[PDB]
Amino acid sequence: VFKSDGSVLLNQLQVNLPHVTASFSVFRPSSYHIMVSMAIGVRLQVQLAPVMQLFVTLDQASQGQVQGLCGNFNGLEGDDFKTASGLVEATGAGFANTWKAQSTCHDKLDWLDDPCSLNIESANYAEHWCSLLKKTETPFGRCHSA
Amino acid sequence: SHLEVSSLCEEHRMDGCFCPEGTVYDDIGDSGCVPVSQCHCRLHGHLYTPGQEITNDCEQCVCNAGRWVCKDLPCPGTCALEGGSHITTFDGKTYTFHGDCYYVLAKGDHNDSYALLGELAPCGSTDKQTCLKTVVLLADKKKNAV
Ligand SMILES: [Ca+2]
Repeated sequence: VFKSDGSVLLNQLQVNLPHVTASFSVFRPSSYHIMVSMAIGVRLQVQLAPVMQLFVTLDQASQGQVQGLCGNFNGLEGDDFKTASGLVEATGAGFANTWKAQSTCHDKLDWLDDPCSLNIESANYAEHWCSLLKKTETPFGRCHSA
Repeated sequence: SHLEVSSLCEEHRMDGCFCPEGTVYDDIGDSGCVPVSQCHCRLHGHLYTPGQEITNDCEQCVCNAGRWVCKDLPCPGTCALEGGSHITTFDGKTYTFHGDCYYVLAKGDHNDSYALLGELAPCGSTDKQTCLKTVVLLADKKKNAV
């Protein structure tokens, strides 16, 4: 279990990092980053600051052999919204209600709004600072070729 | 209790008070020449009736006609390494060793299962003053060392 304050715990018990075993190992190089490697071919990177994020890496031997909210990894992206009972769904919130891990969760629905129209005070702050990804005087124009 | 005495009888015959043709004499209780299938057993005291079971150390027994009929029950075994150097094996057999090395205390024979090591090194001044210092467990197909 990877809580959002550090606090890695194995079987409801705190562990000390690093923790290297025979089948997997969990590291912590930079106190806001956790790196988990598995012998099967699965690698995890858990980000903790500013907000919690997750990055998962599989080998290409596991191609067409996974299911979840990450798709099936077969080369086509038209069938990633294919549920575990047949047919491809249309929207992301209709596909993803089939992968609830708890039966007592409510069903969620899409949202055809943009947040920068509902908030006028946040939409000038968003325009001024996210525009740095597009202008070339900054150290982000070096990546515009790739 | 002492049946079949007359097969080793180095005496001639005289007069006195005796038993009938069958009907061996009651030794364990106090009665007379009772039949053979009424012999009460005994076990450190108590006068067990012929049919009363009992739960002993690793076996259960029933009082038959004078003798016990015992049947095995599953019970574990314990190897101990006490003092610096006093090994007691799983089958009794206590002995003194006084080593200086890592030694194989128990290991599974198949190819893998486990292996339990233990350091018996000198802790005092001479070589005859030894101590246990480190217990090493090689478990889970010998890929995890504890
Ligand atoms: Ca796909």
